[PDB]
Amino acid sequence: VAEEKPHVKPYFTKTILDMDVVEGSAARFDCKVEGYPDPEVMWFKDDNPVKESRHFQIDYDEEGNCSLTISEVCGDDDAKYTCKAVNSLGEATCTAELLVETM
Amino acid sequence: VAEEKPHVKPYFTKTILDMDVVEGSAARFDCKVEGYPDPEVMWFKDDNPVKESRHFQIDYDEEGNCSLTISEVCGDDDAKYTCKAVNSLGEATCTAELLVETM
Repeated sequence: VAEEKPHVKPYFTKTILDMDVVEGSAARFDCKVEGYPDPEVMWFKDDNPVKESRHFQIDYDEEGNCSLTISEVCGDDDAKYTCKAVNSLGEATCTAELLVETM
Repeated sequence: VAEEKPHVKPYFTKTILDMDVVEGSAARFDCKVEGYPDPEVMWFKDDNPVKESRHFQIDYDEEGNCSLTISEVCGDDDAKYTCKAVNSLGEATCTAELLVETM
């Protein structure tokens, strides 16, 4: 006797918000994704894919908690960020901006 | 560039609690399951499988919200209920009792 999750396209329960940050400091974008089969997630920086690095920390829970941490924000980090969640049935996206503050 | 959820055995963020109910009335058991690949869920009534019926309503979200609704509780419903969540890596179970109250 066995129940399986329902089929549903991806959706954000929480989306990434616009943030301002001081040069040198660190910034984190937070979202939370729902959907099944569990979506795949990709981050973009200005139309460009984001590859995980020392500057770009990305994590993605079993709970759907998805995140992007920028370690010491530079000028080059000023941009519009995107999270695309996709699965068999669809796509969901959210976008936000990073304004690298200069003192 | 694509991230997939982490591999993790099933686990209950919330478990079913013991409940008392008046004959005739309705009762609901609520749990919430985490894990990936998303677990399969089965309910039992006293060591016995529970097949969805008119008396036994079962629902299971994409969010892992899992539930058992008994429509008009009878004497035959007095028992110890169980939710077993299983996936490639393991099992999780929670148990509760239904005490069918007589006035």
